[PDB]
Amino acid sequence: MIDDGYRPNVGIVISNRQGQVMWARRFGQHSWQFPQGGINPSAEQAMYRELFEEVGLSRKDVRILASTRWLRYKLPKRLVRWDTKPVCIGQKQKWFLLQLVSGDAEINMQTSFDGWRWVSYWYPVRQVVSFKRDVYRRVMKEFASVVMSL
Amino acid sequence: MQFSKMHGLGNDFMVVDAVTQNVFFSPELIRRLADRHLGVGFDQLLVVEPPYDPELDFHYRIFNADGSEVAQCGNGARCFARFVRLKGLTNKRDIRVSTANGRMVLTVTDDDLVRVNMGEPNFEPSAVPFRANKAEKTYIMRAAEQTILCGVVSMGNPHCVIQVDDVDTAAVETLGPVLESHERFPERANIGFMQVVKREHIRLRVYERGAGETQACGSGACAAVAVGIQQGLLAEEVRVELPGGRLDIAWKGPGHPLYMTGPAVHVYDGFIHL
Repeated sequence: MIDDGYRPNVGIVISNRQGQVMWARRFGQHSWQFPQGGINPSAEQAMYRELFEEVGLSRKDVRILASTRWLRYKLPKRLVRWDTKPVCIGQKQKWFLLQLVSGDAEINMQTSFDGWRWVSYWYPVRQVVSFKRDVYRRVMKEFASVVMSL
Repeated sequence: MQFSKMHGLGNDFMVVDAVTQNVFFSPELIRRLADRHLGVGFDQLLVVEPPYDPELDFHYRIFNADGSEVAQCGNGARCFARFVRLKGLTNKRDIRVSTANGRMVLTVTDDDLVRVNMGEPNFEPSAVPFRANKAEKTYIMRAAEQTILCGVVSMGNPHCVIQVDDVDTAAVETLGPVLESHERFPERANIGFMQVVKREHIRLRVYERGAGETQACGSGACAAVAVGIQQGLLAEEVRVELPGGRLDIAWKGPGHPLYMTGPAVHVYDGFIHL
């Protein structure tokens, strides 16, 4: 942190009453992803920070069901900015499984994503940008048992 | 790579979780895995995948022992549905899935049987395809000196169904090849030998297109009930006893889809280091 060239990051999978997950669009684009923000100089800390700041939700309205014990992805060759030092080549990530506790009319897209939507559980594994695909596989795999319990 | 060996009434599959695993195939690799002495051994490979529609639960894809994709309604659907439950990919008993050419809801019943929507039986000869003057409940086919009475229907593949006195004595091995490649079937036909026991129960044997007789042909069971029904022989819920076991068919006649409920068995789990 910030390393090896990796940058610490948190990711949020926000589960549902029915086992769905929140799929969000990225501002001014047609790409979709889970919320993910930086880790300032704790894991839980930045998640609630990126949670309230980008989604409009507080400790009130959610509850954390599980977390991962550092998942990396490298960026594609061409997207690495070697002229910015230190050189960042990818991300290290801790993921949190959340449960929306209050209601959809409380998801406030701003503040500072854009559009968001409920989506079946495994949909995001094949839908996110290529180079994040393998990280998405492992996080969704790990959380699968926890979510079904509902 | 983890996989499971499964079968529905003897129709056997290598089943791969491509949801939680990164898995790659080529036609040649599939031919090498299907080989029963040199590989895993299976008739078809079923690849289970994340959905590509936010409202479905999975997608799945099937390849045959030659390494080419198969696009046949309900093919592998009962093994797919028990697999996703057995391996913890889902909890649902109503599972929504897309396939090569469609979209369907699978119901896994409390006794571990799977109910499949097979679509609507299509009796028009041009859709089978079947060379004929027009649609008829019964057809006369000339097979050398033998005269054959049959019904013909499409389940998305072609079926010729022949009512017999006893499946055990039916000439499956001699008349099947004759009819299977008859001139009036330009794309060949699955040849069913249906013995009616009661309006609710038939015994069946099928000489399948290209492959001859096996322990169980799911679409032929559907075609037999569909034909038996529209010839007034069968009730709208029929029990079908095949060499390899039992299916149950439910159809309410034209305007309604036909349903097939049957079993699926998990045999073993495998690991192979491609």
